[PDB]
Amino acid sequence: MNALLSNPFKERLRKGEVQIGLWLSSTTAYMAEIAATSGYDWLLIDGEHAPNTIQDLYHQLQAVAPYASQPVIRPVEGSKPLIKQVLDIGAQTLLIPMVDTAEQARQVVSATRYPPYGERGVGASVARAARWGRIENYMAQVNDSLCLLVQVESKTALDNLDEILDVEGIDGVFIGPADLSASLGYPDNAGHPEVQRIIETSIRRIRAAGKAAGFLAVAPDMAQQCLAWGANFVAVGVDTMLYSDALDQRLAMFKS
Amino acid sequence: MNALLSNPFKERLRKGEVQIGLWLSSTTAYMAEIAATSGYDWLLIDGEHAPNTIQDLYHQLQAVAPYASQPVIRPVEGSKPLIKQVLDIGAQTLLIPMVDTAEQARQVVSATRYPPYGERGVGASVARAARWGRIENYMAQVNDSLCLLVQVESKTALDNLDEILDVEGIDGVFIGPADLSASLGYPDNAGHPEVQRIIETSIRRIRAAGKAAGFLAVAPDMAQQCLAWGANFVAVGVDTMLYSDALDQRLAMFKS
Amino acid sequence: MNALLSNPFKERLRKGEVQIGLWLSSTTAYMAEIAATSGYDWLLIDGEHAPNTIQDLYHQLQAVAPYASQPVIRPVEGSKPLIKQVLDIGAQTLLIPMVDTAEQARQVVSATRYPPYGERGVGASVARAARWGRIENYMAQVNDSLCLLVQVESKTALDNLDEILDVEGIDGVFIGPADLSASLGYPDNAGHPEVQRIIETSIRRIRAAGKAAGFLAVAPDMAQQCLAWGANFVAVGVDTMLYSDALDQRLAMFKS
Amino acid sequence: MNALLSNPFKERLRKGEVQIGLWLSSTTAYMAEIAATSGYDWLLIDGEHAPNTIQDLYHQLQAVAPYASQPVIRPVEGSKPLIKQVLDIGAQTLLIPMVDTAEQARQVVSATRYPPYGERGVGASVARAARWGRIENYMAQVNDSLCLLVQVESKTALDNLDEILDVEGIDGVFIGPADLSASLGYPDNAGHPEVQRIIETSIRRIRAAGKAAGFLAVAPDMAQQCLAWGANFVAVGVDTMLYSDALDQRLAMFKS
Amino acid sequence: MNALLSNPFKERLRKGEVQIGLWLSSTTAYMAEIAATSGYDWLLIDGEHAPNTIQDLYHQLQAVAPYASQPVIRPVEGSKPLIKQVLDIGAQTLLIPMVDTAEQARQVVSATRYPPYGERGVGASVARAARWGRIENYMAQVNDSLCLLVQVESKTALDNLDEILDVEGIDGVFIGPADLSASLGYPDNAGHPEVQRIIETSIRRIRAAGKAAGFLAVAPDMAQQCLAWGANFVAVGVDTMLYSDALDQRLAMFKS
Amino acid sequence: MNALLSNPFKERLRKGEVQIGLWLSSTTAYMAEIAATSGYDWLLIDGEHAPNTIQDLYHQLQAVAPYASQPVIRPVEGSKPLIKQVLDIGAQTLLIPMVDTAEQARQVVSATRYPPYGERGVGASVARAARWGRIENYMAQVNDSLCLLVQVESKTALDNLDEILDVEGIDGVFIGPADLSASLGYPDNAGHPEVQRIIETSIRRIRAAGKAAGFLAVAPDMAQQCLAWGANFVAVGVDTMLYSDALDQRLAMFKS
Repeated sequence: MNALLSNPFKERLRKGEVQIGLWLSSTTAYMAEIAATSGYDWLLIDGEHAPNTIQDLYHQLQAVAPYASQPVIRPVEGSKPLIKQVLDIGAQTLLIPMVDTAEQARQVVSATRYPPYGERGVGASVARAARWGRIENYMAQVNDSLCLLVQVESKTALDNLDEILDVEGIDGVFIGPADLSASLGYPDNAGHPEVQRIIETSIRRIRAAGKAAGFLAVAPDMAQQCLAWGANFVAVGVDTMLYSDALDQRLAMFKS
Repeated sequence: MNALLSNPFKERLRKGEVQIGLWLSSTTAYMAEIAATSGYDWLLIDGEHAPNTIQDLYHQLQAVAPYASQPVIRPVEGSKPLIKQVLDIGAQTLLIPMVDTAEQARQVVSATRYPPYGERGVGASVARAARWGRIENYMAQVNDSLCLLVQVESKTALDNLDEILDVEGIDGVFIGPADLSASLGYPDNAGHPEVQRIIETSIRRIRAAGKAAGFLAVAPDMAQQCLAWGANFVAVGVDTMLYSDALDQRLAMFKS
Repeated sequence: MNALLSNPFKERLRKGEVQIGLWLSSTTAYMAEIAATSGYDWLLIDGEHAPNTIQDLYHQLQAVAPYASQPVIRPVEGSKPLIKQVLDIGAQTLLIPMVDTAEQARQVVSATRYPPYGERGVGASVARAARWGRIENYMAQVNDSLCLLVQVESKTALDNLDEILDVEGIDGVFIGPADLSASLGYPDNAGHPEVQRIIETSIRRIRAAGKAAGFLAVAPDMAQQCLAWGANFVAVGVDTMLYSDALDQRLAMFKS
Repeated sequence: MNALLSNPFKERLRKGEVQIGLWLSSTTAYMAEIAATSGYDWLLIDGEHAPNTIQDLYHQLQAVAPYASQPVIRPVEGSKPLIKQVLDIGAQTLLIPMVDTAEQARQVVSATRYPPYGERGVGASVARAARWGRIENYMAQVNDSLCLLVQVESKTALDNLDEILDVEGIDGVFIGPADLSASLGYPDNAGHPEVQRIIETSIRRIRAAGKAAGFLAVAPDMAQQCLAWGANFVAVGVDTMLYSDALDQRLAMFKS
Repeated sequence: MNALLSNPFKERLRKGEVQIGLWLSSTTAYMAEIAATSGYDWLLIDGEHAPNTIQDLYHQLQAVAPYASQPVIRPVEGSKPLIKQVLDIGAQTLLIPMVDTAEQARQVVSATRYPPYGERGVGASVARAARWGRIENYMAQVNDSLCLLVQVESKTALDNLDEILDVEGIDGVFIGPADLSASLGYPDNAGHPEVQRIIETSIRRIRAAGKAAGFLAVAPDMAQQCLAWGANFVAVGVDTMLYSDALDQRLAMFKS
Repeated sequence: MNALLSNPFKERLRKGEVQIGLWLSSTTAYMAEIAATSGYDWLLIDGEHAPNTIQDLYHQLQAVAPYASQPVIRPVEGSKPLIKQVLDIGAQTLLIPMVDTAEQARQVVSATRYPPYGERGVGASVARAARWGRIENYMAQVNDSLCLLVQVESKTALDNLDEILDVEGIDGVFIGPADLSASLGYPDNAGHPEVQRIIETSIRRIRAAGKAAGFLAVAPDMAQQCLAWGANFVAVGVDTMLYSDALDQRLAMFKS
């Protein structure tokens, strides 16, 4: 098998290409494989808001692996041990929630790097990350292949946006509009004009730093708007929402 | 808890009511619960063409239990031991595949009834079927609350349709049009005009014999047609098909 | 399905009613369902001292859902991310261990409330908590249907009992007598007369502050005593203890 | 580790010792281990009337293995392939349901024996049965260590009792009173005097052949009676029944 | 994704190429993925002599999918329903045990082919076999990509070898030497020459009939000999045996 | 069953005996049981660098229980709640990663000891640790049977080694050479002599302080050297590495 690491999502991101994504919220490897057959550019395996254990995350990575869609993992928290677990199973692209300060962003980067650069403990050689040693010189290869995306979800995070963007090792900053809306005092109302203005300016600021700007837009009109504003890793739906809507729409043909 | 068995699907069937259903093809309890929130009249848990073990079937029954949509279980085949397993976990409505002769139909009914009338093995009192003894006088109550549906899939089954319809203990006869079309020498994609009258005639004969007539129509136009013919337990979609199509439709808004 | 949240356990607690409970310590959905057929008022799904993952907790909630007994979830600890996980799967009543100070109690309440009032991460609409969007206006409904119970386990917690009882958003305070006895320097087997007044006084103080008082009393004599003192969410057994004792009792009839 | 097979249940049976047993009906390895700590002589892992897959059976064998209680496995049916599966995982004592004729009993024995004596296919060398080769000369050792118990549950089976008892390789015959009662036309009424007379005579006949006589008696009075009549592998309860009764009895102290 | 089905194992088989394989006997997807990184030409997922459920088979297919090594599935037996299950999950190459007659071989082929020519149940369109509909015209493409291998492992089967080789749809014939030796009267009391002659002549006959010849040789010398004789799908070890031997050899460096 | 807790690993450790171990990195109970048949003195179930949930750890303990090899559990990190979980399931010997200071070491010890002397949460009586109450006086017996091993693996930790060795409750100190080499400034650009000197002096210091010294050496020559230096809990391979190497070596006999 190939002895080299590669991260296509990261390569595309670095070129500024637009990558269209889908949230995977069922925890199941069965649905992850089905979703992978659609050919989204990326699939966010949501370990934060769906009840995934580390084994469920593993199984969803195995399920999607032969397909073109690239997986991104979100752990329940960006702590050292939880980042350890997902890196060791070979997740190459992480979305880390609740990054509010540059110091927190530096600590997240440190958790992903072996000495001398970070504090990551060895073990990926006997794990999926190095394919049990088939990836040769993993320590030498690993940093360039890891893609780190952080969520800015608070008033505090936005205050520190430029400092966070200056943190070496951060590749992209993601805004989830419903989290930010709640933090700003507009819970469940991300369409509010005040929230929309903050989103628009923030995207331009992120791109100006030479970093990628990410978003989750469950409404297609909002997705198109964020793309126009310069977002380039954009999730355009949540799979369980698309499922329920599709089930409802089919049923409605026979009850109405 | 309630000490009585009930079977709302069976009660509605007996009244000749139309019941609209959805195939559950993922094996997962997670998706079964989500599907149950839609309010289909019935959900077909497909143990024949999806890789369900008996524990997956058990978990899907647990997931859907508090919701209004009624579960129907299809085992991998209608053998005595496989019917035993699904009856003991408390599946009260069965869809039995590949019933080709009246003798097979009689054997299926026998597999659902306790001795001395049938051949069902005794043991419900220590299983979910009798809720571990909370259902009082289970053996006296059970036949009235069990609903048995059989599939006609082949030329042979069509030849024997009248004789099958004369078998006591069968509540409904289901036609999967793709099954019958293949038997008649026509593949899956694009339904086939040549076999439509055979299908319509068969549906009308089932109803004329006083049994419920079932169908799976993944195309809404065909579902409306089979309903007009008199089919009254009609599955109008497969959840994994609705899922994939919805994912494709959402992605197409962002691609070319 | 019903678009409203409800929390019968919380409603009964608010009315001062006595609710009799059972600890579920096996991790298994199979046994949780069997236990639910007994008609305890509540079932404590023990995520702290039994080896439950978040998926085991999910499956136990699915198993008990159609029955009358109400589930209470205890996470491994009351951290922000672990509380997030159990809230998103739709656990509406939490028992939080090791609450030693009023500051800790405030942080626990904050972990259960959305910004800007709290720190709960947003995402219920794509999770079981809001039934994948079927619960309309979840964020408006949620606080009234969430019930928060905290454990006093230590000397420090006792010292801080009055201050904890003044924390808004706590509905009840639970005492595990074995926890407190150990903190006070007394082991598990045979309860200890020396600490009984401390326990009784504490129970009475909780009720006098207008909060519900909880207890686990595995000995029926002690359960009756704590009820007389005013405890009103009282667990009267641990299911694995009742199981082992019943197995032993049956075997003893045949041995010597 | 030890290179020799041993079957303590079989050794005790051959000496005519009375072995007291418990049915395990939850499918769970968690409860199987708890049950094993009681010290029943045997534990019947019920693959027939509880929804066990072959992996659940495996896990329950692993759970009980360090304890003194000896496991007995009942498969869903005594077919060649299902007997293959449970022998390969190292089940040394089988309870085979629905054995109605001597020919069926011979076929069951054949399914358990390698050539020249039976038709069992090789593979146990790379399976748990031979502990992955740590049991040396497995083929030479295996027959003496395998204990086969067959259920007589029909009028037909009782008719053929002496012929079944003459089948080489059958070590014991088990009567389940509720199955036999139903077959005789006394469903749910095994206490009926006619059923009791047949049970008593059958036990004596089994013992007269130098074979062990087995029974499941959920009522202690009936268990003591069958022991008096000469039954020597006697299951005295079902674990889920003892669980539910224990839960009910504890609750009743607080509702009455 | 690609709308054509391909079976690289079958393509190589048709080109007469030698394919070196490994048996996978642990049931685990974790180990299957590790094994796939070694670069065997094929991996036999043993559903007959290891305790695999259909879900374990599904997970092992998902695990190995992105790697070059091609999976071959052996079901518990070659029955209609069990073949149905494994074909629907997308196992394109099957090894069927215990094929003793040409009539049995024709029935196995029939179980793999759609009506009207066979008896395979319709439904792979909403399953992994057709990748949930991404494989267009699945019924038209399928026979060309399905590879059917049968085990001739008894004295009866060898007697019927020419008849079996002439069955349309049989792509290869496998000889498992331990079973054959046992059936020929040499269970493992070594009388080898008769068995070696039979293996050699059988392999040469299979090849002379233009079909692939298969073998499992855990001793490298025997594997080399069968290769020299013309076998072209040869499994050269069992993974759990290689694992135990490697663990033993490492420990021996430190012990006695 | 026996009412006394015993920890053979700790007994041998206290008697200064050399114990040869193997890392278990697959998460699977299937492979754990196979490994246990080899007769290593200890098996390290790696919950830190393999994706084990607490249930996977539980199942691996159940799998290895009847064998002589003693399990050692490494949790994801040595936090209070994570140590609580693994102690309650009956892991009597822990390996704790990333212990860098004496204060950290005292906190780890505290997490393992009951109030009033430590902070371990009460509840092991209804858990596997006390075998559901079969172990009498568990709180009195427990400290003598718990074995605590800590990893000193950073430049900080080695600086604090004498302080850590003096912490009451620490039974052994483990050195993982790859992590230490990285932290000392030699990630795997070979500068070895400094590292070899540090390993040797550290092992000798640990032993001179009357504590056990541990190491993981995947190269047999290095294992032999650490043994010669006085290490007395030495792991001599990682099972998934031995597996991959054995698979590669077998394939190489047939390929290039």
